[PDB]
Amino acid sequence: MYVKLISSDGHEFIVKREHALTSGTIKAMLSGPTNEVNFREIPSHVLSKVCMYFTYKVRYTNSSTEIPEFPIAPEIALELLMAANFLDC
Amino acid sequence: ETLAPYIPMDGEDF
Amino acid sequence: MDVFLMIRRHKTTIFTDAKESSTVFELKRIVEGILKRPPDEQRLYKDDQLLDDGKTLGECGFTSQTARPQAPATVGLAFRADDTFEALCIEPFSSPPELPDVMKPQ
Amino acid sequence: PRPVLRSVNSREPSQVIFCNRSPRVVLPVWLNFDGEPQPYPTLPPGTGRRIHSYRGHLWLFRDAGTHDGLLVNQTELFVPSLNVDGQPIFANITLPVYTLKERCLQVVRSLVKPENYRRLDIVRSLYEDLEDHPNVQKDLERLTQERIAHQ
Repeated sequence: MYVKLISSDGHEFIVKREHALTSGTIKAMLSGPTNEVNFREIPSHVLSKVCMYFTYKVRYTNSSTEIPEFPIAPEIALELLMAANFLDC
Repeated sequence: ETLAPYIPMDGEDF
Repeated sequence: MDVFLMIRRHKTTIFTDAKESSTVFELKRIVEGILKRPPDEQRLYKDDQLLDDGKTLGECGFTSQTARPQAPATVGLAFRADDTFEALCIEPFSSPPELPDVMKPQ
Repeated sequence: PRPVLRSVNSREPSQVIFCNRSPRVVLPVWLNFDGEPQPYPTLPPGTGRRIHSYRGHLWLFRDAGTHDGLLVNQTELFVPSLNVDGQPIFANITLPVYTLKERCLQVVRSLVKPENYRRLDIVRSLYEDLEDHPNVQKDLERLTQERIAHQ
């Protein structure tokens, strides 16, 4: 039902499992026949935003609402881009 | 003859 | 609507949603399923304001307009001790590096 | 040899209201009778505007400054139909849910001039991603391909 994602600085992020599967990388890891995943290269200021993206994606995919912009501050954009590329979402 | 779309000038874009 | 939250204690952050009409106590039940501490062993906070069990989240100041999926609202969490007091303590996230020159107005 | 994606010259007027429900400046793009995209006056965020279009004309919508893809009534293309009992037809223009990667590319593109993309310390593959800017022409080719597969 939930998975725990660990950032490089030791912050723990608990998200719903379905949300975590937004990451193609996490989905491939957990796709086989409480779960913990360690990202020692992704800092907490990036990994928190990635989790917000999981929420945003699940909420607004297949929605008729007006969709708000996903905000990315300039100073995190490059690292978030690396993370998104690594995580495939 | 062809008829393309247009915006009426008096249309108060709300 | 739904409010989207981050429940944070120390270096732990829980991402979840709940209805504006659901109560603080119902939110402690959600935490209970994840962190195994029962609601009479949790305190939840909005900033430094302790939230009462009987209040709805909307009544505590959380609104769907501000607690959004892409910018969730923070709920502070503290835990039990049968003879001492655990202060609310949320460890900040890391700080990003300097913007690269090529990314600054030129 | 007329493109699959093109307006038909119906000459049958259709009153439409473009409603920008996005945070972007919207560029409406009309596909003319040869399938060639034509720009029309842009819409600031949160504004709407009355348009005299025609039955079976085709429209798509982009961020005016970047050409990032936008959706209209939740899809790629908008086709006016005949107005029923005077009521105009609404084109509700929204953001799609971009992937996190594409959204990061938008932000990096807005901050960095193309001559400097390759002066960023990121994996080599991301340079070509950054350079692969959104493009109406490539979108039409992809949509045509997709449509033919439905047949």
